[PDB]
Amino acid sequence: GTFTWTLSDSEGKDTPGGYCLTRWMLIEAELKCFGNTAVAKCNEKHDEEFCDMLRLFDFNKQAIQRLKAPAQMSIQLINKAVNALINDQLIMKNHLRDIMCIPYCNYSKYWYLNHTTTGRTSLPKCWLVSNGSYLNETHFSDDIEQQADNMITE
Amino acid sequence: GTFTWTLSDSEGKDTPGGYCLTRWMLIEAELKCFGNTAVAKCNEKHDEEFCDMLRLFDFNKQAIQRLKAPAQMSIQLINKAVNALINDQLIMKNHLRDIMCIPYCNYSKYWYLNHTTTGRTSLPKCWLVSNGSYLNETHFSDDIEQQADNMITE
Amino acid sequence: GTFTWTLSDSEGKDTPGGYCLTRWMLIEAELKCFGNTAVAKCNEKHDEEFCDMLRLFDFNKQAIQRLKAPAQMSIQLINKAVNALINDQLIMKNHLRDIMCIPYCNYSKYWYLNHTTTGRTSLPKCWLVSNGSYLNETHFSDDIEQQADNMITE
Amino acid sequence: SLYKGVYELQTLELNMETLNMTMPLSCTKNNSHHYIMVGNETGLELTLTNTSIINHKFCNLSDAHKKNLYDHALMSIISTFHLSIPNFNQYEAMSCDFNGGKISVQYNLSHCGTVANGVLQTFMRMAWGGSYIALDSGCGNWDCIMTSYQYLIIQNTTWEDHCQFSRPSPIGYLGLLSQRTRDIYISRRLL
Amino acid sequence: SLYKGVYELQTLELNMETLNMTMPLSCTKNNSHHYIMVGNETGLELTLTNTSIINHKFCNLSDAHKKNLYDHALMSIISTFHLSIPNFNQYEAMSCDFNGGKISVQYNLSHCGTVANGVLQTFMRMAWGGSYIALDSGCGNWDCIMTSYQYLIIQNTTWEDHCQFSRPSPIGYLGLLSQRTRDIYISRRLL
Amino acid sequence: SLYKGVYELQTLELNMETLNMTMPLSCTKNNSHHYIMVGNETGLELTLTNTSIINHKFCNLSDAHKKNLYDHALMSIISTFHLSIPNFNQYEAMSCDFNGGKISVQYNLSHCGTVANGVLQTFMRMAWGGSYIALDSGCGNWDCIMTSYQYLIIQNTTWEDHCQFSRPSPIGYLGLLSQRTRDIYISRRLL
Ligand SMILES: *[C@@H]1O[C@H](CO)[C@@H](O[C@@H]2O[C@H](CO)[C@@H](O[C@@H]3O[C@H](CO[C@H]4O[C@H](CO)[C@@H](O)[C@H](O)[C@@H]4O)[C@@H](O)[C@H](O[C@H]4O[C@H](CO)[C@@H](O)[C@H](O)[C@@H]4O[C@H]4O[C@H](CO)[C@@H](O)[C@H](O)[C@@H]4O)[C@@H]3O)[C@H](O)[C@H]2NC(C)=O)[C@H](O)[C@H]1NC(C)=O
Ligand SMILES: *[C@@H]1O[C@H](CO)[C@@H](O[C@@H]2O[C@H](CO)[C@@H](O[C@@H]3O[C@H](CO)[C@@H](O)[C@H](O[C@H]4O[C@H](CO)[C@@H](O)[C@H](O)[C@@H]4O)[C@@H]3O)[C@H](O)[C@H]2NC(C)=O)[C@H](O)[C@H]1NC(C)=O
Ligand SMILES: *[C@@H]1O[C@H](CO)[C@@H](O[C@@H]2O[C@H](CO)[C@@H](O[C@@H]3O[C@H](CO)[C@@H](O)[C@H](O[C@H]4O[C@H](CO)[C@@H](O)[C@H](O)[C@@H]4O)[C@@H]3O)[C@H](O)[C@H]2NC(C)=O)[C@H](O)[C@H]1NC(C)=O
Ligand SMILES: *[C@@H]1O[C@H](CO)[C@@H](O[C@@H]2O[C@H](CO)[C@@H](O[C@@H]3O[C@H](CO)[C@@H](O)[C@H](O[C@H]4O[C@H](CO)[C@@H](O)[C@H](O)[C@@H]4O)[C@@H]3O)[C@H](O)[C@H]2NC(C)=O)[C@H](O)[C@H]1NC(C)=O
Ligand SMILES: *[C@@H]1O[C@H](CO)[C@@H](O[C@@H]2O[C@H](CO)[C@@H](O[C@@H]3O[C@H](CO)[C@@H](O)[C@H](O)[C@@H]3O)[C@H](O)[C@H]2NC(C)=O)[C@H](O)[C@H]1NC(C)=O
Ligand SMILES: *[C@@H]1O[C@H](CO)[C@@H](O[C@@H]2O[C@H](CO)[C@@H](O)[C@H](O)[C@H]2NC(C)=O)[C@H](O)[C@H]1NC(C)=O
Ligand SMILES: *[C@@H]1O[C@H](CO)[C@@H](O[C@@H]2O[C@H](CO)[C@@H](O)[C@H](O)[C@H]2NC(C)=O)[C@H](O)[C@H]1NC(C)=O
Ligand SMILES: *[C@@H]1O[C@H](CO)[C@@H](O[C@@H]2O[C@H](CO)[C@@H](O)[C@H](O)[C@H]2NC(C)=O)[C@H](O)[C@H]1NC(C)=O
Ligand SMILES: *[C@@H]1O[C@H](CO)[C@@H](O[C@@H]2O[C@H](CO)[C@@H](O)[C@H](O)[C@H]2NC(C)=O)[C@H](O)[C@H]1NC(C)=O
Ligand SMILES: *[C@@H]1O[C@H](CO)[C@@H](O[C@@H]2O[C@H](CO)[C@@H](O)[C@H](O)[C@H]2NC(C)=O)[C@H](O)[C@H]1NC(C)=O
Ligand SMILES: *[C@@H]1O[C@H](CO)[C@@H](O[C@@H]2O[C@H](CO)[C@@H](O)[C@H](O)[C@H]2NC(C)=O)[C@H](O)[C@H]1NC(C)=O
Ligand SMILES: *[C@@H]1O[C@H](CO)[C@@H](O[C@@H]2O[C@H](CO)[C@@H](O)[C@H](O)[C@H]2NC(C)=O)[C@H](O)[C@H]1NC(C)=O
Ligand SMILES: *[C@@H]1O[C@H](CO)[C@@H](O[C@@H]2O[C@H](CO)[C@@H](O)[C@H](O)[C@H]2NC(C)=O)[C@H](O)[C@H]1NC(C)=O
Ligand SMILES: *[C@@H]1O[C@H](CO)[C@@H](O[C@@H]2O[C@H](CO)[C@@H](O)[C@H](O)[C@H]2NC(C)=O)[C@H](O)[C@H]1NC(C)=O
Ligand SMILES: *[C@@H]1O[C@H](CO)[C@@H](O[C@@H]2O[C@H](CO)[C@@H](O)[C@H](O)[C@H]2NC(C)=O)[C@H](O)[C@H]1NC(C)=O
Ligand SMILES: *[C@@H]1O[C@H](CO)[C@@H](O)[C@H](O)[C@H]1NC(C)=O
Ligand SMILES: *[C@@H]1O[C@H](CO)[C@@H](O)[C@H](O)[C@H]1NC(C)=O
Ligand SMILES: *[C@@H]1O[C@H](CO)[C@@H](O)[C@H](O)[C@H]1NC(C)=O
Ligand SMILES: *[C@@H]1O[C@H](CO)[C@@H](O)[C@H](O)[C@H]1NC(C)=O
Ligand SMILES: *[C@@H]1O[C@H](CO)[C@@H](O)[C@H](O)[C@H]1NC(C)=O
Ligand SMILES: *[C@@H]1O[C@H](CO)[C@@H](O)[C@H](O)[C@H]1NC(C)=O
Ligand SMILES: *[C@@H]1O[C@H](CO)[C@@H](O)[C@H](O)[C@H]1NC(C)=O
Repeated sequence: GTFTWTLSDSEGKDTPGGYCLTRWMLIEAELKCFGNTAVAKCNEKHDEEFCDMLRLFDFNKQAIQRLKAPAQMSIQLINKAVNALINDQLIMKNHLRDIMCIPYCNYSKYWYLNHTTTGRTSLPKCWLVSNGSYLNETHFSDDIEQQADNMITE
Repeated sequence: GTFTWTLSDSEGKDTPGGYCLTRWMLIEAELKCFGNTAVAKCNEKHDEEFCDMLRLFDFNKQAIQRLKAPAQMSIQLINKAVNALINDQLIMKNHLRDIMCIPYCNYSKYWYLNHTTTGRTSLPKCWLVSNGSYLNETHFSDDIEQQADNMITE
Repeated sequence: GTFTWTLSDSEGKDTPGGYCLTRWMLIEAELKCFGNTAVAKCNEKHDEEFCDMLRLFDFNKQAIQRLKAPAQMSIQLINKAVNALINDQLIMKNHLRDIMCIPYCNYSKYWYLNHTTTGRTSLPKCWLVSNGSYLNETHFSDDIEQQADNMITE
Repeated sequence: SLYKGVYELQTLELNMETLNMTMPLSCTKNNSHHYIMVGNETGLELTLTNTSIINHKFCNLSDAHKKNLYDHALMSIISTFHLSIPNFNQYEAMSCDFNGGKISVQYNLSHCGTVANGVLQTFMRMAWGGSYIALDSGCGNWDCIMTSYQYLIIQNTTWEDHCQFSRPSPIGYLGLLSQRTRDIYISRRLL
Repeated sequence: SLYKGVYELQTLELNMETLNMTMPLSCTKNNSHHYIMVGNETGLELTLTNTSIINHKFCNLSDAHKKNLYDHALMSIISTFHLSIPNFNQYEAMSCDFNGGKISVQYNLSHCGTVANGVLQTFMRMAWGGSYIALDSGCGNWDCIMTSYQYLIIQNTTWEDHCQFSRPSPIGYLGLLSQRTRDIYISRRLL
Repeated sequence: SLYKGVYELQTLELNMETLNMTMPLSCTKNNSHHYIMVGNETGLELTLTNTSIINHKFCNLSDAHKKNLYDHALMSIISTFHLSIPNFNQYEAMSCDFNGGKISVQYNLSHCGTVANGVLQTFMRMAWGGSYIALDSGCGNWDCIMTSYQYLIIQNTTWEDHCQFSRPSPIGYLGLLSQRTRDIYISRRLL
């Protein structure tokens, strides 16, 4: 009924929490680490695409490591375990926004605010698409303002 | 998984994030608007029938507005989109309460508090029934008192 | 959807809330009452096995009390009602942690802190198992310390 | 009614007729007749009755599917209803007639742990608004649910102001959408 | 065992025996025998064994449904078990005998990516607590788990104190309810 | 771009091709050819075309299951696709051929209530990354979705760098897993 998979990237960090996307998990980018204050929101938020993608990447990493691979690959594991990693109704929302000509998240690009001197970051939010065109950073500038206010509150 | 559909009603309002039920969505009543503080609770809580109904009405409005109508009506859209709008296990709880002779919500009638001078309101809670009879406003007067005690702290 | 079943063990108590595991719901035949503060977290959190078990035990009590037993047993009521009582994807998480040689909850044993003088207790958390042996308390002592910090905070 | 001196209690009643275009809405007229309107101009009528309309034991769904001729929404509702029946194992209990594209299903409800019990259980969830007056007890009984009526007849019909006893609601159908294929028995090694 | 001076660590263990009146309870006696108790009366015995009992390739589910001599809860458990098998495509692997209302199902397990792996895959989840000893490895191997036994036999049985290795728990059964029909192959163009 | 004087807007793009060892990934080359990749070395090519490769109306799923010469992940994807079609009732519309273990399915798409709409709805969700260019209208039509192409042909293929128009993504397939058997019609009284 609800995702339950927990992220674990505590080794070698200054805080037990947080999660890091390596250069293999990212397109034309280096290592990117997000702290506990942002990643901890994924435990509760039910409408964040980035959190679902983090659970997918973490599950993939632990699955290729801790389970013996068969000779020819099977998709049984994800077929059972998808509902513990992601909210499929979030994908349904993005599909509904797509067919109704509303901007929607295709699960590729995300944006976040990074503090200049501290390095603290927000939980990334998805960059929306309409007919193959990304939004132009002015279509949701007030959301960016609200996110900056949220981090200033913290 | 979990509901994700978001309500969109901000034009002409003193603040964004509220939602307004028009005269057509109500039995023998006029337009009624609920502020951002009450409607925003629908994004988190999982046991409010009124929030499910708001998402249903909003989805109906958007579907009639934005999607081309077929020649003959088809229910494929709701059959695909229902789990993103409502908690079907809330319906299951209400039906379980019905068969167990416990008061249950039939999703028809709701009650809210309304401050006389400021006009601020709580999120409407469902008025329960049992064998066709509504509760008589004394069966849950302590719930109303607790709800009133919750708004004074805000 | 997500779980919605509400616990009701308020009569005769000091405060309107909490839940009591009676002598028959526990090994070693003891009565264990948990206050409103601990049990109230079951309404929100989606990753607590103990809360799912509380909903199962309460549903068993209510179903035995309020529904006429058939002459031959039927498992028809639990089949429909399971998704309103438990998060099946929490069971999926524990199965996934089982098959990857990670410690997992089998839903049998739980641990909680208990204040010496006030009698206040936390929400019980599951005692994990790996292979055929329970974990020592030293394997998760930092979690116990964090729970003690959380109780001191409130 | 004022609480804390400043908070007045006020009430709502939602008009779910406006949801007719996007979702099926179910309601009750009286004890025997119940309805599921699919928008306007079409719907299903569920009657608990002692008068049978089908005297044979055929349900030629394959021929109906080949010919089409039926409203796809109504057949979807029938499929949801049938797949929501738990532990259905008597094929002669259900007979059908889809000649000319119509829909006409008949469940023979002729005490505990029977096909009539499961059919009545799905019936009262498909029409959850006002079905409780139709059943013998209406409460405290799930597994041994029963009705004096011998047949449940589901027929396609036209839109009229049927909702006399209970208001229209999509809640029953939307609830039953998750119950599909959850309690169906296996009839083959390969489904 | 005190933490922060005043907080004492304490533990509880749930007695899930009391859930027998509402739901199945699955648990393990030894590596070769597992059980799914329904009520204080009935249930299923699941044995991994090298000894056949059916010795033919028939599974007459339709005739059993016609006669209706079986326990509906046990057949529901059997249907959930079969529909939870991922990628089942060899009907000959499953044999059945429902003569007189009994239940006697047999899966032929006679390395990676075939029907025996799927049968064991559903078996170790249907009795989650304590089925790990029955397999070659408790963990590390998932996509092809194996056991030396050649047959899995599911038979209706009466109630007895069977769990000597693991406590009764509904979690194994309740987990598989959502797994039904998620990995079944299509056998017909109209299902 | 600085907000509030000190907060710099920054972006990241996820490389979901690294998810290939655990789940399928869907992408689009051009408006007609779309791909599903199950790891490396295998996958399905979904092609909208006016050229049919199957002239018969057989599909013979049971024989393919009995011989068991096919890739199980690809057949699982085909089963998910077919069971995700809403209101499929024309069995002659879908032909297929699994001789020798290959996979080759052909949906006959030859404007609101036909099987072509349901097939296209499932198609544009299985390949959600770039299927909008494959349709007559990018958005605003769901019940009356159409394409000028007359056939949708799904054939097993090898891995190459096809993902030209849209990036690889598992989102479509993972979304359609909950859609299996949700909008199917009943063909037999006992499923
Ligand atoms: C959307 O994206 C798809 C996928 O990329 C794309 O499909 C491809 O289209 C191209 C162009 O139509 C196809 O290219 C032709 O394919 C044939 C078939 O051979 C292929 O397959 C065999 C195995 O079955 C392979 O062994 C072989 O190497 C090819 O991969 C080829 O025969 C064609 O080559 C000949 O014609 C070319 C001109 O098109 C010549 O340049 C080439 O030298 C070859 O000459 C031959 O043909 C001459 C007559 O034309 C003849 O006189 C010569 O004697 C000689 O026989 C060519 O490669 C390709 O197969 C398609 N691939 C797939 C996966 O479908 C769509 O076209 C694209 N659509 C859009 C909107 O752009
Ligand atoms: C939830 O529970 C409540 C309380 O049990 C329930 O309220 C009842 O609903 C019915 C149906 O609307 C009401 O019956 C109506 O009563 C008026 C009295 O003036 C009649 O005029 C109505 O009949 C006319 O209108 C109908 C609808 O258009 C026509 O079909 C009919 O031919 C007439 O023109 C109708 O009989 C009943 O009064 C209320 N009772 C209470 C206490 O409010 C509600 O329906 C339930 N809702 C759901 C979603 O199930
Ligand atoms: C969760 O994991 C734990 C740890 O692995 C696991 O605990 C084990 O449970 C089994 C089953 O109860 C215990 O085995 C018991 O051990 C005592 C030893 O004195 C025996 O007396 C018990 O046998 C008697 O009772 C049985 C049940 O009525 C009878 O069938 C039998 O004939 C005897 O009368 C029984 O063998 C085992 O001791 C614990 N081990 C630990 C480490 O605690 C627990 O079962 C798992 N739970 C679930 C839900 O899977
Ligand atoms: C989500 O929406 C965005 C925006 O619509 C969308 O971004 C587009 O993705 C495609 C696919 O990656 C990009 O196409 C690439 O463009 C570059 C331009 O230089 C080409 O070089 C690429 O082709 C090379 O690599 C391919 C394999 O990746 C090879 O097959 C090919 O032969 C070449 O070697 C490729 O065409 C496109 O540029 C972006 N556009 C934008 C605006 O960023 C994204 O794909 C969508 N994601 C999902 C999951 O749907
Ligand atoms: C619905 O189901 C009931 C049974 O549950 C059907 O009634 C049964 O009908 C058969 C005939 O088809 C009856 O058998 C007959 O019994 C009489 C008297 O013994 C005998 O003279 C006849 O030769 C024949 O054997 C059976 O008794 C009767 N049972 C009941 C409970 O009435 C009913 O026909 C079904 N209705 C439909 C429309 O399918
Ligand atoms: C079905 O719902 C529609 C939409 O809510 C109703 O149509 C509305 O009817 C009112 C009253 O006549 C009009 O003022 C609105 O403009 C209509 N809206 C639209 C979008 O058409 C319709 O009345 C309902 N049908 C039935 C039979 O109850
Ligand atoms: C419930 O309402 C229906 C519909 O009005 C009643 O059936 C009608 O009964 C009258 C009187 O016999 C007939 O003239 C009509 O043709 C019937 N209509 C239909 C659609 O069948 C039915 O009798 C009512 N039930 C009860 C128990 O009062
Ligand atoms: C049930 O559906 C059938 C088939 O659509 C209806 O019969 C059709 O009625 C229309 C007019 O509404 C005629 O033009 C068609 O020729 C009829 N078809 C056949 C095959 O006779 C029937 O009226 C519906 N039933 C009810 C009670 O409304
Ligand atoms: C099945 O569970 C029921 C309770 O749901 C158990 O019955 C209880 O047994 C204890 C011990 O004898 C009694 O004190 C209780 O009063 C009984 N409760 C009820 C409601 O009858 C029963 O023992 C369990 N069965 C098995 C085989 O363990
Ligand atoms: C697991 O336990 C069962 C019974 O508890 C054992 O099977 C029994 O074997 C004895 C000795 O041959 C027979 O008399 C009984 O009839 C058998 N019982 C049943 C139910 O089959 C079985 O051998 C045990 N397995 C192991 C490995 O110890
Ligand atoms: C279970 O399956 C095995 C493997 O197919 C069957 O054993 C085969 O039986 C045939 C027919 O007698 C022999 O020709 C093969 O040599 C056997 N193969 C092996 C590997 O032993 C076995 O008969 C099946 N069991 C049942 C009860 O049907
Ligand atoms: C499995 O079920 C069958 C059928 O119910 C049981 O056999 C029946 O047992 C009852 C008494 O419990 C007798 O009255 C019936 O006559 C028996 N039927 C037949 C066809 O023989 C059987 O005992 C059960 N198996 C076990 C191991 O308990
Ligand atoms: C499929 O995913 C795997 C796993 O992420 C990718 O393999 C990685 O490839 C990179 C670049 O060669 C290596 O640095 C990693 O060490 C590899 N990891 C593993 C576990 O093999 C693989 O590249 C992906 N497939 C494709 C076609 O890109
Ligand atoms: C689709 O699958 C078939 C069957 O696996 C592939 O054909 C096989 O190819 C292998 C080598 O890769 C040969 O050893 C087999 O003999 C072939 N079988 C048959 C029946 O021809 C086929 O190559 C795949 N299609 C594509 C386009 O790659
Ligand atoms: C796909 O379906 C079309 C019809 O929708 C078939 O074309 C028809 O073929 C018949 C003879 O079989 C002709 O009488 C019709 O005139 C054709 N109709 C059209 C519109 O062309 C076509 O054969 C089917 N294709 C396959 C491969 O089965
Ligand atoms: C944020 O900015 C700092 C600037 O030094 C950089 O080091 C860090 O990697 C950035 N973090 C993220 C998540 O982009
Ligand atoms: C906590 O401690 C008190 C006193 O030791 C005891 O009465 C109570 O039962 C304990 N808590 C629980 C929930 O068992
Ligand atoms: C589990 O414990 C047993 C001893 O009881 C041991 O033989 C076995 O190797 C263990 N399995 C694993 C996976 O460690
Ligand atoms: C737990 O600690 C005890 C000593 O207190 C030790 O004997 C035992 O082996 C430990 N268990 C595990 C599973 O490490
Ligand atoms: C179903 O088909 C059979 C074929 O023999 C036919 O006799 C019967 O009349 C058909 N039933 C209906 C209701 O049309
Ligand atoms: C596919 O990937 C595997 C590792 O997962 C590698 O051994 C194999 O060579 C690859 N095959 C191709 C054709 O790239
Ligand atoms: C999408 O963009 C293309 C141009 O790239 C345009 O031709 C098409 O009309 C657009 N579609 C929609 C739905 O706006």
